[PDB]
Formats: sequence, C-alpha cells, structure tokens
Amino acid sequence: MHTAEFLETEPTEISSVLAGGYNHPLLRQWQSERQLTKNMLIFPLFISD
Amino acid sequence: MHTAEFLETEPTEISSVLAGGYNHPLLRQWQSERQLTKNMLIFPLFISD
Repeated sequence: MHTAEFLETEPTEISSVLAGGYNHPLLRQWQSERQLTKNMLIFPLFISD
Repeated sequence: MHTAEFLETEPTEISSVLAGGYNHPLLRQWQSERQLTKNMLIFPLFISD
C-alpha cells in the first residue's frame, strides 16, 4: 500500500529561516522599502479648449 | 570709495543647477528617500511589578 514517505532531515540551518521576518501583518509594512502615501500621487488632467 | 565689485562670469553650467529640485514645499517630500508614517513608531513601555 502506498504510504507517505518522510526523508531523514538534518538540523535546520539558521540561514534557511526567513519566516521570522514576515509572519505578522505589521511586518508586511516593515518589510517595505517604501510606503504608499497621498503626496506621492499625481493625477492627470485633460483640459479642453 | 570702496564699491561693490562683480567678477566676469561664464555661462551657467547645467551640472551646477540643482535648485530646480527643491524650490517647492511638495518637493521637500519628493526629495525624501523615505517618509515618516505612524506604523514606523515603536513606543517603549516600562512595566512594574
């Protein structure tokens, strides 16, 4: 009978662990190199004669 | 009589002109690599027993 196979793993390498930096909603913001603000927007205007 | 002296100047070099990038209040913001937001603040708390 086909059964789930689990390979022999080695101890986790710290260099592999990145999850600690984006496990929370706030972290999603901290992880952004730049946050979206109102004064960053430029609305186009088509003026007619 | 001591009078104001003005030296002979050469035509302005474009590479000298940087003023066009921060002459307006909004430009002061555009010139910032990162803007200050509320979710960037971390308030310290001293809990007593």
